[PDB]
Amino acid sequence: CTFEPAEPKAAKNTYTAERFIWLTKLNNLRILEQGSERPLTDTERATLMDEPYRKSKLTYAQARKLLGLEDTAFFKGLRYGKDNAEASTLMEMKAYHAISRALEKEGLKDKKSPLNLSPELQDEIGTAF
Amino acid sequence: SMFKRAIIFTSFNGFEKVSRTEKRRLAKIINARVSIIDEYLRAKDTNASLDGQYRAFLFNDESPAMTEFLAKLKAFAESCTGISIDAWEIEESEYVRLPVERRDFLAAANGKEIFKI
Repeated sequence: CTFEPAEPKAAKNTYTAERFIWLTKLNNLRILEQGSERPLTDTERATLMDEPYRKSKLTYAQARKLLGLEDTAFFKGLRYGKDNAEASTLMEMKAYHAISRALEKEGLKDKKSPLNLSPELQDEIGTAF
Repeated sequence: SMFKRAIIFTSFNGFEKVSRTEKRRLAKIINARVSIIDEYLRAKDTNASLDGQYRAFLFNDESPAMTEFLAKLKAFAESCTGISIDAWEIEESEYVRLPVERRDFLAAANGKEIFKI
């Protein structure tokens, strides 16, 4: 692991790993409004935190809707010259939704009902598969 | 005589395509409450008006209309598997004091959560 030599490095498709990716993006995501830069307030982060699980993908424009961001407020780390750039993904929990779609498609999960499996169990499924 | 405002934000969650019929249903639900007083937040059936929109309805506490409306909303949300409704609640005392700039968002953060579905 280079952090815990006894333990191995593992499992991108993992609640813990996907959540690491998500939190790294969210914590590093800053919005530039015409003028200067600023990072998301704690209420904004709290608002966005659970949306990658609730929706299929948290689109950048979709994030603008959630925050009532109001054009003249643009995302940094986003090529805004390209047209309809805000259809970019910004985050997709591939593993969580892969497990959820598998269960949904076979009759064990009520679609759009949160996956009740534990983070431990999700990590285990990711590592095993 | 205390005015609670129910802030409801409607999002399109992707899991399924959204039947034109469901858009008409939700538009009927939302537009039942609207009057010339709040001709803003009139609900169309197009995605642009139903997807990713905050609407703050004014209700009067000690009146059973707020609860019935929110129950109808919750029932539709439970039914529609592909539309997600978020409800909050704020007293108008605090609501009016916010800066108009993005009031509904702020009211959502500063307000009592009701149901997320």
